[PDB]
Amino acid sequence: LIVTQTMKGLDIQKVAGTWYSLAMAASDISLLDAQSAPLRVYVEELKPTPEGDLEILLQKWENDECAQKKIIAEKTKIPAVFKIDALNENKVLVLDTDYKKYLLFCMENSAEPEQSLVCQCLVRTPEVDDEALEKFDKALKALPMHIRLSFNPTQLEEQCHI
Ligand SMILES: CCCCCCCCCCCC
Repeated sequence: LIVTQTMKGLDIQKVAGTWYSLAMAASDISLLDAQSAPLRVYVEELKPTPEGDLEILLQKWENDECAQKKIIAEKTKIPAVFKIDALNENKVLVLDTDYKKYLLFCMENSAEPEQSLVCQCLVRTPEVDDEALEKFDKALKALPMHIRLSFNPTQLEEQCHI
């Protein structure tokens, strides 16, 4: 109940493949602040299952290394919303995608909204896609975002973005 965009007609099987987290933004600086921040996740691959869940492979700096992660987000009745499993009732919404060049997703908590929201602009290749960043930046003005990170091709090709 804070992300007012959601993609109609999502073919979740088609968003499979490798992805780059070109940009990311959050509702609070603490979430994207340092390399070991909570929602500073770098996405590598998206893996839908035949039943319809979504397996995410990502990287995240943690105990001071760059560690791979495996996260699986489960199907709901709304084709563009998935539930990741943790202590908290946390939700993934696919905002938009042409399957071939970009995907915009946000990641909010059930809990308290301005305390939750993180969004990313995924692109298929290590290239700065301006119109991808246009749609990401325009889906995001209707949100209360306070920190915006953005990465360049050289960082897009290195573990944890340098
Ligand atoms: C540590 C919990 C955050 C991981 C969430 C990753 C969400 C990426 C899914 C992209 C949706 C198509």
